[PDB]
Amino acid sequence: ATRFASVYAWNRKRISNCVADYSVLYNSASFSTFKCYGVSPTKLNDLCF
Amino acid sequence: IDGYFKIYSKHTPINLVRDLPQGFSALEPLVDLPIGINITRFQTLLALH
Amino acid sequence: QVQLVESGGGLVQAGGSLRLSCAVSGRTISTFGMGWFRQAPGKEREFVATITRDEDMLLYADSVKGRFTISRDTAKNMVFLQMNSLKIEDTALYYCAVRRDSSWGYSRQSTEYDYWGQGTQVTVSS
Repeated sequence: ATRFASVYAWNRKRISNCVADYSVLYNSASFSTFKCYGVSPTKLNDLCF
Repeated sequence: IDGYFKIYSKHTPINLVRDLPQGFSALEPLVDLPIGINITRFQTLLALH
Repeated sequence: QVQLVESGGGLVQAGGSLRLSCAVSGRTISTFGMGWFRQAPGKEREFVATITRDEDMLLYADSVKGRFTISRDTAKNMVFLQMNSLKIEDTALYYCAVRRDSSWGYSRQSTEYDYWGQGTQVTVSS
């Protein structure tokens, strides 16, 4: 809800500080919100892109 | 290195007039910048009255 | 396209369960995904659970509530999925053949294909 817009004006960031609040559901309620194409979300933990 | 720009820092109170002091002091890591921009030269910024 | 072997498919049925399955390109290898999306005009379409290549995560409901899906076989490699209760109404064509997409993932908006294709014209809607 801060300093963001639509696709035409999205916000760009990169830092090794933390992970946004999307991972809250990645503990016991991992719904399809984590839309991954070609790879599974689990593979992210083992290795990254 | 490998596209990761790293900044280290350390502060130590002193009492000197010229030249650096003696002793040893490690520089704790400060922040890693994954900007990955080619770097060839640098300049300093100072405050002028 | 050449039709792929299957052990039961088509329109769903009320009550009970159906082990919808389709033959996979690989043999004796279970490290593959699968998608059962059916393309057809109109709003008479319902989302179908997808299985990722890793297979550790099952369906869009996660492994917390889902059940393991068998994807290994001896005579002919096949993938077995369990169907949850859904409305019997259906109008999309069913064609168990080689899948047009192989980069299976956890995405929801992703679908098997955009357009339709050759398949049986069975319909119980109109």
